[PDB]
Amino acid sequence: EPFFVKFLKSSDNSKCFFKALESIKEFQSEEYLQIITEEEALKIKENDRSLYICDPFSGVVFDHLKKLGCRIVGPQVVIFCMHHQRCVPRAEHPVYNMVMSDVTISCTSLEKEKREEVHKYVQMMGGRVYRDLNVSVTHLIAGEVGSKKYLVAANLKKPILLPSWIKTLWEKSQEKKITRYTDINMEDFKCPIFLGCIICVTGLCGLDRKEVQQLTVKHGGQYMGQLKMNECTHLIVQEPKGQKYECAKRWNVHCVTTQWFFDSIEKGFCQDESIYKTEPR
Repeated sequence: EPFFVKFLKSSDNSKCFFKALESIKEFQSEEYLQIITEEEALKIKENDRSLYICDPFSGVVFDHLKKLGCRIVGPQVVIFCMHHQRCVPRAEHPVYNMVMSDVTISCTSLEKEKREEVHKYVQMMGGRVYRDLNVSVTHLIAGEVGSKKYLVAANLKKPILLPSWIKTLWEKSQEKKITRYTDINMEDFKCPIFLGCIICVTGLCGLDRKEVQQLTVKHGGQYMGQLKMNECTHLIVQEPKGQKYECAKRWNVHCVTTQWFFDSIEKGFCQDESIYKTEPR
């Protein structure tokens, strides 16, 4: 169980850094423990394959150690591992803490930029990233609804959460409020059933029209009174006929039956449009 470590001592550090120094001393002999001055650290030109520990993941020294490929982890990682009696992680990427330690996420319907931001957070918290979905994926970060991946996840009945969940976990992490992803409520971050949809309706009685209107707003979607191109995503129609229908069909907009809208709210996620196509043929 012993492992070779190097602590980096600066002036600013630290609250946890010193909890770590001690925690390790009670765990193993100093033979495995080295303490490095920022000067000493900068001289290193080779990856010892040792374990380096830095409290601030931003700094001239950090950048150097990271560029080399060294294994860097935050003090909170050591404390976490010591207390849970589980081995420290191998740091292909620097791991600041273990809040997200046993979780493996996936992403869909996110701006490439947003995706990368989430990945950096998940990685720095002891989590992994799995683009393709299989048994091992535990959570799906979704920016919107509709993709195949989104549908496969909903079928496997896996938690479909917003990027805010990750941002929250991270932010509540720096600030000493939380130590585990389970400490907050996933429920409050569920991806709205119609998030991303812009729904229009036709041929429904005023009562029904007003119902889908407020149910849409209640589930993250946007309601539009009229069908405008480059603005409407779904047009709820019962049958393949009418001037409005033919126009939506012309714009390549989804024409679906009410069955789609209400089954979505029933099942708890946005249904596949192919199953509810207004047009049979």
